[PDB]
Amino acid sequence: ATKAVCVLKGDGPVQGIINFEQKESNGPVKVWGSIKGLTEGLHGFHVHEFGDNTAGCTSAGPHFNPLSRKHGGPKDEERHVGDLGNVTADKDGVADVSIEDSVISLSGDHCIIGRTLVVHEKADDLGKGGNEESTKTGNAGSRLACGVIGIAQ
Amino acid sequence: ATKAVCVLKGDGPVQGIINFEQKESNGPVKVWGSIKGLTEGLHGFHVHEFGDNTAGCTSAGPHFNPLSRKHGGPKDEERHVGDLGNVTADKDGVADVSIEDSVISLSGDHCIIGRTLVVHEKADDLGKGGNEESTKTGNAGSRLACGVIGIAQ
Repeated sequence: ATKAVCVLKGDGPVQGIINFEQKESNGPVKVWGSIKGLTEGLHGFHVHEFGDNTAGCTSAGPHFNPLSRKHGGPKDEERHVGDLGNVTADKDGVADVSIEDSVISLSGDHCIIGRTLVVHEKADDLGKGGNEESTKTGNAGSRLACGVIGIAQ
Repeated sequence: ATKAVCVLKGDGPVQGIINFEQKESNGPVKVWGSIKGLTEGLHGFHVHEFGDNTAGCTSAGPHFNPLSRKHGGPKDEERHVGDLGNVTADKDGVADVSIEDSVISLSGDHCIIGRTLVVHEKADDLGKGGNEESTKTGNAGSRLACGVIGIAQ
């Protein structure tokens, strides 16, 4: 109900721990932790629809988008619920993740508990990449690491 | 007809996939799948409280026991919510799993979405093992594999 955690793993060296915390049922979720094993630069950071890892990260399915809008960035009006933008890996990289968000929730309808958090191959282009798949997914590439979002102590 | 799914993994060689389905919001949860990597015979099979995999299966914490009951078998009135009994490995180390259960839920106070399913080292003795531990954990021993229970297609 108020604190959640995701452990990120996949086929290569990308791994990390992401914590979620919601002080109040209608306020923002704080999101923090870190990821290592990343190429330097920007990586897409999304909640996808299914907490399903039967066949790797791909079974998590598409972006979590229960309001059925177009893909944008976290500060856009038009975005998926799961559009948490990009995280920035440093040169050792290492992304230190520190985010607040008012669309995702740990309770109710937009609830992300039991869904999959994914860190992608390249930058999320945020709807502004000028082709079809940019408006659907932001061309962030392949799924380097994922993890089902679970109830934390 | 809301569905969930769990992929089990641990430090050893046990692996499998478990599905849950609760076709109507009040009544039973079907649970089926398969698990390999086991020793012949009986293994404790439980829902633990936290969907927290940050230190492996240890971080899932204790049995999910929102009503503070004593450990028992899935057929008892006196049982943890998480008490699903034992699954059974044949001689090749394979468990076919076809429980149906009416204490766990995919909604409400007994919701197990985003918590952790664990398969144990030893048989669960169902609280009839005659020591203090039989009645806290069933003496099922080590956590061989676990995963977070997530939302499925």
